[PDB]
Amino acid sequence: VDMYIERAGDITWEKDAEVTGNSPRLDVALDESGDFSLVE
Amino acid sequence: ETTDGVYRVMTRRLLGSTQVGVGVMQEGVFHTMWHVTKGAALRSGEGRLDPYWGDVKQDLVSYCGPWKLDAAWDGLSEVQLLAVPPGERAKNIQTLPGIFKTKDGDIGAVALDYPAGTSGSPILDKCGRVIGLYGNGVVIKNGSYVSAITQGKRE
Amino acid sequence: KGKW
Repeated sequence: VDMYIERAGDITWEKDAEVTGNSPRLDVALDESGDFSLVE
Repeated sequence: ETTDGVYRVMTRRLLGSTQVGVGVMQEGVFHTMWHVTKGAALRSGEGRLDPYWGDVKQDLVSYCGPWKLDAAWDGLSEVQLLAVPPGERAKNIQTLPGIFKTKDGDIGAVALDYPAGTSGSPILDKCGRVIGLYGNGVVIKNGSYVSAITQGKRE
Repeated sequence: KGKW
């Protein structure tokens, strides 16, 4: 499989940006494989 | 071939290409999430980028050298996801992170939902420094997504 | 390697 990269732009903060999304407070666990799962 | 910036990570076989992720070139090192590349080598033009550092538990991998991204979320301020979705130009989305509370401490987390191939897009502080990569997280009850702000250690 |  050919896995390759291609440039997609500069890394810059945008002034006066659209603000969205909430700020959830979640209890999670992280396993040794890197999986995050909600603690039920 | 290693000019600073954000990059798409693509795969191609015999037919068209698929965007599997995104990453950051900084200081000659390419930074992405492990699940994007599974830790395999990358092509950049006519060059080959070899895996150097990585950690499946952090879901991170660097190419050509050790992890270079050292900036940390300040635990207070709004951040921007520089989302690079498949088939769309980079766009900045500002948000106030929430928190993944774990037994080992808190991790900032962003409630922003993008296609799987947006994995590895950088999350920025107001100085434009990369404070982590987007795309390892959880799906909450209503089906929406929350990503950790995943950052590595600069040794 | 989970190179080291």
